[PDB]
Amino acid sequence: WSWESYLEEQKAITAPVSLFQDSQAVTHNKNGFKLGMKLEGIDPQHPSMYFILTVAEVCGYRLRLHFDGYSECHDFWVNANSPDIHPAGWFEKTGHKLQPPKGYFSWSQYLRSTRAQAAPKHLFVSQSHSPPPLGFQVGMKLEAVDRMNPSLVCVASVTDVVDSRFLVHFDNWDDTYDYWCDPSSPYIHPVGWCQKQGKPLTPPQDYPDPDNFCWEKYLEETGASAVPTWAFKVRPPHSFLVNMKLEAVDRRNPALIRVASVEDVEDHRIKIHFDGWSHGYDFWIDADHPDIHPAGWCSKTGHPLQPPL
Repeated sequence: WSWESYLEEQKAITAPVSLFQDSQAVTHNKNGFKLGMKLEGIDPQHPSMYFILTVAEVCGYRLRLHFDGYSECHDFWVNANSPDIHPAGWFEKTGHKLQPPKGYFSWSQYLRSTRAQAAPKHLFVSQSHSPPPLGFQVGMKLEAVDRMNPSLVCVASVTDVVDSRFLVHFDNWDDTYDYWCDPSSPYIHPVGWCQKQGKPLTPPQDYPDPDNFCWEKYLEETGASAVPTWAFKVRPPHSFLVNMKLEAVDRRNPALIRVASVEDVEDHRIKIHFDGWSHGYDFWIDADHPDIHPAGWCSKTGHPLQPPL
């Protein structure tokens, strides 16, 4: 099987590499991560939590990470150029909390009990050594769209700042709805944007008297400031067109990567259809999501590609 034969027998074309983010299109970097190496990283199920993780499998420009002390079912795949992992000893130099390995923390003491080797700092694109997001200070409040319930634009707080990205938290909720983004993010808005727009604003979960919610009183009673309206930047809609073909990680199994087509489009989203497969599997994904790549990515990085059904 080949792209050239398949694009030839199907009369289609691939999304131009220029439609992609550099992080998604980059194929010439070596995955320097080795088996058994220990790093720190965010639980994807809770983007505000930091765990001790161990490389359990490498495949091309991707690695499978294990949750030290917990089950192997919680394992997940990231790219080598992932910004959601950090070098051992990072959580402490930067003021983040680590969740110890089940049953437990000191790294030097851990790397001696485990006889492991920590992944060399130089592998990591993110060590909070870079310029922060402008206008987004921790504790500042904003209005954010719940990506899990898009119609819900809720009262949110900036809870984390790593390098170029901040973490949007939904007040009074846990962090399952929390998400990492940058100023340009299409899903974030400045205080008073909902009222300015006519849309309702979802008060914090169980905010006493959801009927008298007041950004002025709330900001004042929480001791918080609002991210300045000048901080929010515009993200140009992608140039992805329908029928274009790419490679996209399979959701029902993160380990695989498939031949896929742009089913439908928005300004900032993309419908991925897996070729030869049913359409009931099609999914909306963010055009900037790290799990979509140009045709030739899998081949150029040494990751197996799933041909159409």
